[PDB]
Amino acid sequence: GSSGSSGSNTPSAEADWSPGLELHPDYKTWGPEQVCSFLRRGGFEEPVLLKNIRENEITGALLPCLDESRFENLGVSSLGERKKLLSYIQRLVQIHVDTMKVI
Repeated sequence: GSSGSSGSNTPSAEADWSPGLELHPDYKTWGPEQVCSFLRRGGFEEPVLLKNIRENEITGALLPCLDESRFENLGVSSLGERKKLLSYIQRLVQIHVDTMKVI
């Protein structure tokens, strides 16, 4: 077999910590805080979107509860955005509190 590969660029930071490690397993207690970060992981970085999260105390337990119309009121007034967000939150509940667990 073929083995061997040289070539590496210079790093930027060398520490034992990162701005993104993981989140709490109990999304039910994510509150308006974690939720404001969860969306950021999907690609959504809108201020109005994360703003409503604190204005409505939106929590992880409510994430899967909100629907298209809801998101449209939370600031996600976009046919494409919602279409993505809706499917996004789905990837959460489908994993969290699921009979099957995986790292």
